[PDB]
Amino acid sequence: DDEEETYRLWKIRKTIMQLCHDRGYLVTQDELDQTLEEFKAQSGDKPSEGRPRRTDLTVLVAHNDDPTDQMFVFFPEEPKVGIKTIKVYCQRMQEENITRALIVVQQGMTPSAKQSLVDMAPKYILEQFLQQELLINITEHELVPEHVVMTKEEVTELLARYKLRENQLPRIQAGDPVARYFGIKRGQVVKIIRPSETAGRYITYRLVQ
Amino acid sequence: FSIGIGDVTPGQGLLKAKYELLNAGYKKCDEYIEALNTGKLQQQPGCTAE
Amino acid sequence: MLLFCPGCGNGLIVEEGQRCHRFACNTCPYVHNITRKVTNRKYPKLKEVDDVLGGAAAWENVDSTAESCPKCEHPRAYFMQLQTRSADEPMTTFYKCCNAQCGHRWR
Amino acid sequence: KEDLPKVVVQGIPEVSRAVIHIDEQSGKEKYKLLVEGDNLRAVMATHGVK
Ligand SMILES: [Zn+2]
Ligand SMILES: [Zn+2]
Repeated sequence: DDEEETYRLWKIRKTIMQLCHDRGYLVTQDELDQTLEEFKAQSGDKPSEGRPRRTDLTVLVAHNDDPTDQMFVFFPEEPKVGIKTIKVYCQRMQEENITRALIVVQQGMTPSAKQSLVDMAPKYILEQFLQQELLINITEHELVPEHVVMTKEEVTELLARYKLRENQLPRIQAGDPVARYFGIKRGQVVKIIRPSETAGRYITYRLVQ
Repeated sequence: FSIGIGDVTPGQGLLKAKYELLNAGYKKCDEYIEALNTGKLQQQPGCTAE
Repeated sequence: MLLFCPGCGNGLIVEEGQRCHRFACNTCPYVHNITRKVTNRKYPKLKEVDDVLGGAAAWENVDSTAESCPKCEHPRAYFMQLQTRSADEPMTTFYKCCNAQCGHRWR
Repeated sequence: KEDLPKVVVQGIPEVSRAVIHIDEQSGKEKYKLLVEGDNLRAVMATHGVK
């Protein structure tokens, strides 16, 4: 140990910050290009590094939309996040007035805790991510095409040009890894740029439902 | 346009080459058999000796 | 190791005694105390292989050499002949011409 | 004694057999892994694998 754990932590942090960058939140270029040596300078050993409190991120505010809107990232120490830690994070976000949170589980989560996270509060939106999936970026994969979230007016002009409805567009599950990666709400349509065999690109659209 | 029995018969040099190739192949197969049964035979990577 | 009792020939198990562990039988009071070390190894099979493959020397275990392929017309070749067709009376060829890593694969 | 040799100590339990395939490219010979498993997440998550 003390060598693979810190590397996993650095790579998960890089993947999470790239995810936040893809969603359009405030991230600096220094955090974008962060080598393993920078994380070692931050913490070079496993006991020196704190998963529950040192790895937390709170500077995530929408540079495009609003500095008031804020996202938080949690890294629970225990492998199976209990409902106690969930309630602690909930009251912390209530005190800090943060309605968007992400959690990085280590090995799993209790079913009661899963149900609670599902229906803890309609105003507080919390996402779950396994640390195993976060070891690699889904967007950087060559098989996965480029996905861009569309706005309301873009979907409107699309349906006007194609003379369609929302329910007639192709569907995509909300539990899709890409859907959780982008945090897409139900009812939105995303454009997908498939790389063709030639120089051209195929443009398609999928409704998150 | 016709085909006859003379169109498929082998030639003298063809028979000589066939005999020589059969002899060489039988000798090489016997060498391989003797190498595998008695002694060590070069094992192709990714498979067993037989 | 399977041990048997001289009294009835049944299986002997290990059981903790008042002074020392001993082999005992579930049917007769016959017991046998242990004095020194008694071991029984198994020696399982070790994975001595390395699993290396794909070498060009081992790959070229083919017959066809110095032929004319219908793609680049170069000596090197790697032919496969198949006869598993009853609807199509003739046989079936599959040529693999590869010296400069062309990767020719057709029928 | 019966169930101890069949315990996992290193690797992914879903992985059964993995082999090292090589490519004979003239530019450079590269190595890939052919895994006879059904856990792609664990394969892509392991260290040293692109
Ligand atoms: Zn007995
Ligand atoms: Zn050729």
